[PDB]
Amino acid sequence: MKSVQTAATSWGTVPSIRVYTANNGKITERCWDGKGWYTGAFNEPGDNVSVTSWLVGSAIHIRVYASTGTTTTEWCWDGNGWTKGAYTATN
Ligand SMILES: OC[C@@]1(O)OC[C@@H](O)[C@@H](O)[C@@H]1O
Ligand SMILES: OC[C@@]1(O)OC[C@@H](O)[C@@H](O)[C@@H]1O
Repeated sequence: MKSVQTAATSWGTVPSIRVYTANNGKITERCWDGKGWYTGAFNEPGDNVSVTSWLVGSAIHIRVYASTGTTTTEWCWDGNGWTKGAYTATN
């Protein structure tokens, strides 16, 4: 709880960058697409965050893993807004 905790992903050649910050129990998103940093649409509960992303042709897919206690919730971006993913784990 001494400092915020971040996770970062990027794609393409511009590039696009997404940086997720866990702070005081919530995870927010800052975005770069070549022109300046702006606040993204992702905001969900969590004390810890990790991220991965992959391209399928021209489509970006992002997975954000948000954890509180022993429960990790996966959030998915597949072109049409964030949706909850199927990830589970018994921690
Ligand atoms: O505005 C850019 C945006 O749509 O890019 C994809 C995701 O990173 C979203 O949370 C974000 O708002
Ligand atoms: O399209 C969503 C989904 O199927 O993508 C692959 C994995 O991230 C799954 O947990 C997730 O539900």
